[PDB]
Amino acid sequence: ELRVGLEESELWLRFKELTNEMIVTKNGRRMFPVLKVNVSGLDPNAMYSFLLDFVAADNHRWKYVNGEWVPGGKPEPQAPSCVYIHPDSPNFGAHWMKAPVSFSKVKLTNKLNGGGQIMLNSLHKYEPRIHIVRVGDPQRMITSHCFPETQFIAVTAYQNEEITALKIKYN
Ligand SMILES: C[C@@H](CO)Nc1ncc(Cl)cc1F
Repeated sequence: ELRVGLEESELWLRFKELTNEMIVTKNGRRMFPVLKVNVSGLDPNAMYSFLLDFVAADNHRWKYVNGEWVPGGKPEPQAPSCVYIHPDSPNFGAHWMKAPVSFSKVKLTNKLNGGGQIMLNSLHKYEPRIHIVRVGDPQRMITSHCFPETQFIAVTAYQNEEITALKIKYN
């Protein structure tokens, strides 16, 4: 059976407890924690690409008021569909399964200024999603996994001082 497991799930849960925030900038900002997954049940002999995108969680935006995240108004129109290709792509099943797959280099941005960055709307909540794409497949088989522990609100600046502190503590 294909199994894609979240690495460092208890680290993600420490952030999710506070409501996780990721900074978006013009030139793009790397995530902490980094999304890392373990993989079993691929064909070790087959070739696959790993893709990452971010799914909008809500039909509204958020705002931080009196130390609480609350519904913050109607959403901005959906960010353009940005997909990040894991740089090891394409590679053998054996490659993806021998050690956790790390998306350490993906950058989150609030400006369409290229560089393979992911555009997100500030004060909107997103859920990372990984796609495994089989190479040379006439059926173009794709598998998609979502990671609920990794949900975060995109921000231009940290709202929760506990997130500011946690980001310093664990990074
Ligand atoms: C939070 C802590 C709980 O034992 N777990 C982790 N902490 C930090 C790193 Cl670098 C990775 C982890 F997996």
